[PDB]
Amino acid sequence: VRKMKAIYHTLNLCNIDVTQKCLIAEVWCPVTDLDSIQFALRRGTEHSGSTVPSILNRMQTNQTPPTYNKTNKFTHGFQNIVDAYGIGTYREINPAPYTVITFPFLFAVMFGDFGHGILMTLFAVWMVLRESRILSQKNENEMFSMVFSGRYIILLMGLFSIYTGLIYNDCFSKSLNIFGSSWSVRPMFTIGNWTEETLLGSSVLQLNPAIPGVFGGPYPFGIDPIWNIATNKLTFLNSFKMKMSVILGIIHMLFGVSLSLFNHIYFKKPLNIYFGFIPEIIFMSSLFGYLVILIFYKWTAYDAHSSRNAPSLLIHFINMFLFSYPESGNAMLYSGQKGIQCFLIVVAMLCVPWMLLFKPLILRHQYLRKKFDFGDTMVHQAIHTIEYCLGCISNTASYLRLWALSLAHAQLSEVLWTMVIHIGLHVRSLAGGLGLFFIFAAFATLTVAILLIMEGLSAFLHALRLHWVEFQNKFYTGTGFKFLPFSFEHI
Amino acid sequence: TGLELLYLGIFVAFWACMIVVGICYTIFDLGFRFDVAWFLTETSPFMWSNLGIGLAISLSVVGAAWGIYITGSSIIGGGVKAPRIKTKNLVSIIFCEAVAIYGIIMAIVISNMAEPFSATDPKAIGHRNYHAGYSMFGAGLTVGLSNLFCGVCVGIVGSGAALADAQNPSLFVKILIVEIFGSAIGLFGVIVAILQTSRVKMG
Amino acid sequence: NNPEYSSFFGVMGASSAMVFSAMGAAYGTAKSGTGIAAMSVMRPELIMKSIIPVVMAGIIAIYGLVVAVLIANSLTDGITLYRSFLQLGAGLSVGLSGLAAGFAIGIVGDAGVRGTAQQPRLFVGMILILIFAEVLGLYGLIVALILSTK
Amino acid sequence: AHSFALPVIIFTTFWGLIGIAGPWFVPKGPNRGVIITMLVATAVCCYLFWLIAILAQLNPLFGPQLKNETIWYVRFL
Amino acid sequence: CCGPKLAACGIVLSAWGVIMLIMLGIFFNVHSAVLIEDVPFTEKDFENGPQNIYNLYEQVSYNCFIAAGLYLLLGGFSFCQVRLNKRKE
Amino acid sequence: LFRSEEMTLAQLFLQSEAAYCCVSELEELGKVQFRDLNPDVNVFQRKFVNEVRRCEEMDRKLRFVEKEIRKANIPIMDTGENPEVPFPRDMIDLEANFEKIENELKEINTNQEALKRNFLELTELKFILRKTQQFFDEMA
Repeated sequence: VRKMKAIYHTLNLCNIDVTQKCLIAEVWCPVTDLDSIQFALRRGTEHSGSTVPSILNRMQTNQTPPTYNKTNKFTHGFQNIVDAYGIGTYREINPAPYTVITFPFLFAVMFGDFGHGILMTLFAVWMVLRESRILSQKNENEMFSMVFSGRYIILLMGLFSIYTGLIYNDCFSKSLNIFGSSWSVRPMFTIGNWTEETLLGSSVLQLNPAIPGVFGGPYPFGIDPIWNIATNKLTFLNSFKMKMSVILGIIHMLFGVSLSLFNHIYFKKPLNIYFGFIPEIIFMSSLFGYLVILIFYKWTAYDAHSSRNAPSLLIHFINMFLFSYPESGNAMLYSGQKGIQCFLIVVAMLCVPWMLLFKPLILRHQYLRKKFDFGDTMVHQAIHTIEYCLGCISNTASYLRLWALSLAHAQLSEVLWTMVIHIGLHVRSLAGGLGLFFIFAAFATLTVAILLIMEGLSAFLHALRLHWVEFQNKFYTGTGFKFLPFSFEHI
Repeated sequence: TGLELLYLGIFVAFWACMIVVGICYTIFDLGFRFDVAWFLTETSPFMWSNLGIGLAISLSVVGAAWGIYITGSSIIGGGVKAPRIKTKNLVSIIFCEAVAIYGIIMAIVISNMAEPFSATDPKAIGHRNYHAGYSMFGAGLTVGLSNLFCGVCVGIVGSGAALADAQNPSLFVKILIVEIFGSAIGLFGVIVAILQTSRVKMG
Repeated sequence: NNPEYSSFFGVMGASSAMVFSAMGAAYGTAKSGTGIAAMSVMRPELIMKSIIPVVMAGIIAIYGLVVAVLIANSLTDGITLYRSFLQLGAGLSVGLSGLAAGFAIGIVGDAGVRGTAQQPRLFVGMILILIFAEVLGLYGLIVALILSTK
Repeated sequence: AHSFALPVIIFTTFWGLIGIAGPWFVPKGPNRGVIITMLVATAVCCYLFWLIAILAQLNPLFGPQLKNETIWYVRFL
Repeated sequence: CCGPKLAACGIVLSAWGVIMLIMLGIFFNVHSAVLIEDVPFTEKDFENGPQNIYNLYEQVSYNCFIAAGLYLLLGGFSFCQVRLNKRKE
Repeated sequence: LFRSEEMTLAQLFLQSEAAYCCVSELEELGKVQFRDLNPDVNVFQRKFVNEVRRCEEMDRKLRFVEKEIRKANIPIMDTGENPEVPFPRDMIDLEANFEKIENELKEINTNQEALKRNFLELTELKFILRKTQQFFDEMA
């Protein structure tokens, strides 16, 4: 009855001619399947009649095609997360397949704790190994259905969380010492005259000694475990994570905007390419690539014994070079920086918004010399330009979000450890381990609940928001009708 | 309304006590005792600085919370009949959340100019320190209040636009300008917060 | 030179950091429990489906607890009155951030619980809005942590 | 005290191989576009993250506070 | 009742426990300088020398191995229960 | 692989009786959207309105039968050869006759339910009588 109802609905949508008993129906079919469509006519010409052909109707009026591009295997799960917006707009679509990994859904961890990544991978791998019986058996709950749809992304995000935990060198908030650790204490104290602090350091200089003497040299892979067991961990990790934030966000948004150039050159339109997106890239670069280059220059052009007069000063140049820097400044004024700054401001703030204006009126003049609603065009262009110019800064600030989750997850893991495990491991081995089973089970439950799922879900959706507000809202815009074949969805 | 009555009573009683103590002080030729200078001097500038930082981030975050809930309730109410608005309208929500971000980075910058003192007396030790502490407290209060108020405005406007979208989905683009105006007003607040603490030395 | 009554500010910073977050979590739990009770009268199968606002309030309370524990463990007898005001500011900030986050969590969780009782397809979208609430409280935590050193 | 030239060279070489190794097509069968984009993105992103971390660790302006009160304990290490 | 969910949770928790406490025991046997804060300390051992530190390191390590031992025990018990439940049908 | 997959549109010529078979075959294939061509229909110009009404009646009958079965707690296990064949016009009458026999059985069940309601009223009377047996003590 459902098949009959669909058939009669289509016939109602179809048209009936008066010249013959034939019917003409408008059909949206893929180019690849056209032959199969003809095969249907081959069934028609065999048993019921012989005069039922199909002809490609190649006109341009309306005929807004459906998307139908969502044809893929298990990776289709990725598309579903992108499918929250309904891309449409024909072949302009450039969504998941370009991103997949570099998408804000595989750097959707920023919480890799080695062990947390291995737990996620183990869960997803066990679930993928059991997917046969899982789909064969009845579903448990809608949340389980979502997890089943996402299993592939869950597993690959687990792999990336493992890698991020390795580079962060924070396994359950406890670092890992592999192939050396750099730093030392005896060279710092004997040469540095900070010796004879065996018990005096435990009586006079509590938590005092932090000085680099003859030291240096980074971890070949990640972050030294000494930074983890220290107490200035918060400041160094904060600066490092914020700078990593800036560089990652700037390169990501640059790639997102750059994809739009290809997106538009595919759809001809040379006026927009040479007048609308070149200003966007120019402004974005002149305002943010300068900050990235400054960050790298500060990282590379100094050393431990090079802080200006004061002992450390941490960074002291990251923030005082604001987005306007009117005058004065002092501090770091390396030759040419003032001129470069002024040139970037004039080319970006003063020129880019001005040339982003006009657009179709330029053609209209020629049109007016040949023999469009100016108002709506220019007002929409103006609102889009102000939206983009403010949104560059807004999304640069909003890219800072996942790093707060990173810091919070690190602190949560560290405090959970120091509050449960540190209590559970002590002296009087018999009493210290008879109840270790219960305390460690509590640790497992807490790590599963607040860290694996809760914070995991928080990061899961944070990165999707970063996708859908700034990452993918740069190259693709608009909506379109999705696919709709006769799949007999009713079983 | 009992809570409102209690708050009004406390307000009026405290203000009556203040005006009566002021008139008593000025009548009894006891003006020197009512020393505002001693209060602003012997008070530690560290309290002013830290209270400014805390308010700068806290007012921002609570204004953002006001906006996000006042718009989320509207979205969920108006999204029952049209599920498509459950995500498309989200472009007007992140504003509020991004508004809260305009606090934390700000809360960093002011906190970037905090140093210890190792001094107790107020005579010629702390003049520039006094100015720095008061200026950064003022900047923190400015950013916190402006950010909270712009967040509540943006949330209100976003709820209105979201309910507008429930009938004709083609007016969202035409109506997007009001909330970005509100966000720009918050940007003005953050800009003056930057400028206020731009040139201040602490130490 | 250690001034007296120095630990007072840090003590009430820790107390506020704990208490305000606790109150926000309690309000969120109460509002979402009322919403769940209202919704469960017609869709019994959807009870554990949307119990998550309660765990969100628990997460906010966890943020309050961790900030309070850190501040208390940083407390010493001889506070130089520069650290104590830092602790108090961080505590007040995170406490009011948790209060606001719990407020939004409770209100939006009740609304979304009613909606998902009525319209089953609305849950996931609600998720996004709800998750943003936690972020706000989260900000308090991070702005406390940087305030724990500088 | 760790040498930096050798680790950066070896990791740059390895990530460059896995990045520009797609022209060496293993399947040449199914879609083949998702896999090349995946490999290139993974290599570039992982290399960028590792380089950012190691460059941040380079030139330690301020030393960590080994406040464990066990400096005498780590002196052996 | 020995439900399948309970047995599965017990088995996975037991495996989690055995692997983690074995790696704790190994890391204590090498005496890595990361878990030093976790390791109990008494002020009278500061001047004694590293020998006492290594002795208490060995003691807490042995504690960890016996903990993993009863973890293996209850994991085996859960495995026996779930296998009996499966073979009953 | 590439995210273009050009769609393009086409016209589908048909016949009088061949249209049903061809459309059923295409629905089995299922690769076409069939954008509407006549907007001014509003069901009143649906041509096959009577067929749609028959389908609606069959759907209502099926829904009532399924609700009764679920009240009876009977499984709907129907695995195997689920897409047998699109329904021909002639066999629709026989299927409707079988459904009408099922509906007659359901009507007999409803009459039984009414008799059960009468019996439940009798049972309530019996319970009130059970109370009257003890009320003799209250009479004293």
